[PDB]
Amino acid sequence: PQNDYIERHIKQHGKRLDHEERKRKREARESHKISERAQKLWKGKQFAKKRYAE
Amino acid sequence: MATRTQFENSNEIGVFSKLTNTYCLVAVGGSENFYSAFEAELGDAIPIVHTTIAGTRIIGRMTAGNRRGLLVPTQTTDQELQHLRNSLPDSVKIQRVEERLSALGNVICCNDYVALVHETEELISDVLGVEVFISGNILVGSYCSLSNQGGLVHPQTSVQDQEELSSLLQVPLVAGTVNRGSSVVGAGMVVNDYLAVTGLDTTAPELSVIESIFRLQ
Amino acid sequence: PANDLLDIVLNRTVKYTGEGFVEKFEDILKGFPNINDVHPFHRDLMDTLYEKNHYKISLAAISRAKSLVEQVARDYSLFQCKQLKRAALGRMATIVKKLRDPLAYLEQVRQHIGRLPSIDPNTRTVGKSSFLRCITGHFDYKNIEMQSIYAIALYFMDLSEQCGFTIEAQVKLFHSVMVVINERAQLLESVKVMEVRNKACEKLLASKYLLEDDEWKNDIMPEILDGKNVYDFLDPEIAAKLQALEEEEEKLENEGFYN
Amino acid sequence: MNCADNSGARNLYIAASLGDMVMATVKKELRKKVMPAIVVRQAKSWRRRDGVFLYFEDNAGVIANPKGEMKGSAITGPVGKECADLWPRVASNSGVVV
Amino acid sequence: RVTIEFKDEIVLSGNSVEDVSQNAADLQQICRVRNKDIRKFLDGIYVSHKGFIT
Amino acid sequence: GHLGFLPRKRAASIRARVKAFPKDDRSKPVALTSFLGYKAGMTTIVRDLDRPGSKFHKREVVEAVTVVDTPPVVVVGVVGYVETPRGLRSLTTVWAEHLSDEVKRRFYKNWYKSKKKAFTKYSAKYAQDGAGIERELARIKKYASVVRVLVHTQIRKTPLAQKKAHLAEIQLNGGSISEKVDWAREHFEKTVAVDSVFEQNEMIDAIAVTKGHGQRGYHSRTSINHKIYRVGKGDDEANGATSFDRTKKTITPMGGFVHYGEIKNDFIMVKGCIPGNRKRIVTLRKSLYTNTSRKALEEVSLKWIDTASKFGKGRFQTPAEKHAFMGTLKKDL
RNA sequence: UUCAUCUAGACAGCCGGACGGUGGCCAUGGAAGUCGGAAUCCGCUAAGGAGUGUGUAACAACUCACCGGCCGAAUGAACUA
RNA sequence: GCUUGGGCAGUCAAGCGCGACAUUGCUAUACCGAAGCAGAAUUCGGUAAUGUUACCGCAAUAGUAAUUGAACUUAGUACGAGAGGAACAGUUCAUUCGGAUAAUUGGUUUUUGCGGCUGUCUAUCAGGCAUUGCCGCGAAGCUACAUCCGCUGGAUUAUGGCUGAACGCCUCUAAGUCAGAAUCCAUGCUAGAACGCGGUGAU
Repeated sequence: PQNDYIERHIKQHGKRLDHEERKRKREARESHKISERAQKLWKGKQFAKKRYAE
Repeated sequence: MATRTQFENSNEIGVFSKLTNTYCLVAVGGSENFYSAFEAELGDAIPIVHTTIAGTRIIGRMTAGNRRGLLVPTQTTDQELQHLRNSLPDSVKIQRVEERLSALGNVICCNDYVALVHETEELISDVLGVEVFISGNILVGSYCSLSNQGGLVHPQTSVQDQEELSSLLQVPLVAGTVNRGSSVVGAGMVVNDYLAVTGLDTTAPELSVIESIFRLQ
Repeated sequence: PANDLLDIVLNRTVKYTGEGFVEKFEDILKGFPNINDVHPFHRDLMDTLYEKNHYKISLAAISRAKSLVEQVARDYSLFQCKQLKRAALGRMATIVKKLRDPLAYLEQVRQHIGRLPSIDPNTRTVGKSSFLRCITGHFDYKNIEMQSIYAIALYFMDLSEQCGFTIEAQVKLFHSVMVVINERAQLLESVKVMEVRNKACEKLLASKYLLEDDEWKNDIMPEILDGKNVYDFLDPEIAAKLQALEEEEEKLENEGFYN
Repeated sequence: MNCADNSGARNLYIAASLGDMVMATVKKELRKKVMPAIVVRQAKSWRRRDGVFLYFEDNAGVIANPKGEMKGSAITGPVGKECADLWPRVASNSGVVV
Repeated sequence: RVTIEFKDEIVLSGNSVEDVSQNAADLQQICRVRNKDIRKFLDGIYVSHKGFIT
Repeated sequence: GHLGFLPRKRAASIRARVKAFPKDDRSKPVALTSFLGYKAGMTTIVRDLDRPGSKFHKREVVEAVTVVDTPPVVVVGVVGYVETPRGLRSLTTVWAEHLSDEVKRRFYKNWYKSKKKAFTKYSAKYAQDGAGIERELARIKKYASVVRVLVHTQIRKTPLAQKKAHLAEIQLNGGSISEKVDWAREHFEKTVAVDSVFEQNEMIDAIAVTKGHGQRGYHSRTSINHKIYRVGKGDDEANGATSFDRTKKTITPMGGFVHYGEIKNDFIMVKGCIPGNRKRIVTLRKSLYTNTSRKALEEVSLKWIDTASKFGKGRFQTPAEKHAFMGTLKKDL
């Protein structure tokens, strides 16, 4: 537990091989997941209120 | 030389082991680490016997013998005695103590030349071929260890007793702790003239003291 | 944060909400170490890093919020008795919502304090990182400006002028302490790899079964014969007994005066 | 039950059987002091896996910290075979077994 | 399901895109680092290069 | 209790009927799958456990076992079953030319008063060259993708007054049902030893009706993973002369079993207690599949067997020891 | 339904340009558009926010908005049923 | 067609002097996704008569179960400045519950059993009477402080992916597709439709 160990390890070795592609795919899928949640799901009312506030 | 080993994640090697210059006795079990503890330094130089006394893993605490012989308490079964006899050559003498008692390793500590105990004296001398003679300890065996090169005793041992035993034993004696300060010296390590086994908790000063007393270097 | 905690607490449902808020506040307060009471050395070290005034302000704000929530809970047709619950819940939510600043400040320090290079006070002590890595950090043997300055509560020098730092600056910055060295060369006297540690140790301390033959290794020795454990009496070639205890059945049974 | 160590305790006070560890108190400064204890004798015979019906003279046990550190330096009287093997610490201070 | 050939890298070639792609996906998805930090731990096998045999 | 064993109603049939049979193997040769026997007595068994890394590894261990009377089973016919949407159906059955007296009695309730008109025309029908029976055999060969063999036990051999054989079906896990029927044709009116099915250390399951407690009891129950400690055989030497004892003596407790006769014929020793009391009819089945575990693979090392008298109490192993313990007796001299 | 682009080349996808005072002023242990505070200019060119993001203790490297080239007809933003 | 989680005063202003999101002063287990998750530990979210007679058989249908923890081994290894410390898999045990049994032990009770004996009698020979004789020992039965065992294949919720339009990008989804839950169905187990069925011995 030093001042910065995870960051040091990442700099020395790097992130995961598919981290960028996986993150981009997750971001793309979030668009469809938002619609699925809106059409699905108390929880549904809260999600609708949050979306309206956004 | 001295080695650091374990048994079932337990550092009480002496409880489940009894080393001798010609053989070694260990408790039954599939733990390869315990066998490696004695096989690493010398390979298969001397036989290793996986057995038990009265069907217990405290064989180390229940056994008290030397390279020239072995002794077992009355509780030992006939089958176990036969297995021990088959597992050792005719050179090693094996006999059963018929006296009312069970803990032999916690009462008797001896080496290839001398033996210390809390008649049976003649039997002990004959089986081990050693002279039979600690600081008022209730259980000398559980808090003592001995070897031809040297011996180790509990830290609370009196200096006068250590000096007297060393003069009688003709070799130096040192009192120290084992397994990171544990006072049960006879339960945390087993040593012979050329191999010492100690638990993981054994700290560097304890290992150095054990090496120095037996003067391996 | 404040918003997430409020939702988490309220999603489980009146005194239970207050009890949960009190428990969370106590865990936050007790879990966090008091900056002004840890230890003099560590207290000062934390002071140089974090805003001690802001830390105390956040702790006081959390305590006051907990006290206000407890006070509100203690103080507290169908609609008439129903509106009271909504009013109390809204009061609690409004009180909790005022913790965004102290909680935001505590978020930064909560993670930082979890992986500090903290060591016990009793522990013995120009590109010094290279030497630090080489030596070992635990080596058991046998705001930035103020943080660095607090080392007063060893020094390193370079014979050359590596890193672009002037020798005069190094000499001036010096003003027991051991100096390690990797008109210009004469001013160095104004001060007055394990070898250095060895020298400093002074002050640091002052601070398988066989048989007779393997011909019959396959024998099992049943150990029982007609219900008697004969193994205990399996003596080798008992010639005297074989006659003494076997001739009786003919020599003495002939008389047979048992009746 | 009687105490199975040389600590001098008159008696021990709290189903638990031989080899089981439960909280115990020294009924007779130690009054109302709770400490784990291990039963070494129960004066009753059960169906042993070895087939031998063991027996004892009286109920007995040892008082020790949660890790099993024996308070005394020795054990008075016999110790159950199962208990002695189960606890290496008890075996070290055990003098006789059954 | 596709062929295996060869650096510390595997090469998969097959006439059917679906078969080889699914095999690579299954190979990547068996090395799940359960109950472990995703960033700190990088051990596993991941898809790196795609292209035609020719 | 257990909802799976409800409703708790009295069993209609005294003899338990097997509900399932081990999956057929198309490559293995024709072989039997189940055996019939009668529970008889109970005793203690000791051995040494070779299980690796066990608390009793390479050391003695004791427990209780039960003995089931398993006289040789003699086949009486073969039954064929076809696959239909409504379930397995029996299309044709062929019986042996000759049948045992017990088999004939089984088909009677007033045997003493009846004319004993057992298989007469069917038996007389066998006087033909064989075309009629061979025609049915060929029909079974074409159809009946799954086959079963009907057998019965020798009640007369057992020490019971029932004198009425029990009929049951035995499934074959062989392949090429044509080969199955061909094998059956060559074993009509033939007795099959127990060893042909089971062996030492084998894992089987026994089904029988539990004891009636005067509604409590009298329900069929199944116990799986029942290790066969020993497979007794009357043709061999005294079953008590184990490899670790090699001394001739009968396994039967001295003075006879409690409320049961002596056992000399083929028998099986089963680990644990089989459901039901003595004098029952217990069907032995080979677990319906292959159980992979150290429990099934581990062998048995019977160092000692308890065969002393048990009518209330007993201490001697053989009658010759009764006087030896008490010394010379008047009746002795 | 109301507006914007539209054969002076509609939306989209790739390639290229994406600058000079300059690393604006203060803040500097090092922060140069992107750890921070306050204005946001001229020169321009078909196109540069003293900078919308990723990133390094600072540069480094990519970038969208802004245009051009390869592209070819309708496209886009907001509302009503 | 009940129902489920702040008042006061001011700025708001898509729309219709009222009016939206913000906003200012008081008053259990298991499996997945995220966290500065270094390991462990932890937190947040999601899943949950019938022809008579006798035998051998099928199964429409109803019920269903296992369960909690501990030890070697992976290990004092990956991890980490040290403190501390994984998991998968291969093994060994114990606790709860359930189907059964009495082989040892044991509470047990009409052996209403065995040697002696009490008040006493035709006195040891024989125990008569003592609603049930007594002492010590002790069968059968109830029955546990007694013992055996307690299963494996698919389809799936959430979840992670492959190919790939809507929208010439893109996408786990729209057409298709792989893995996957203490979830479903299957294997097994218990009963066998007085009114479901097949074969066989007998006139």
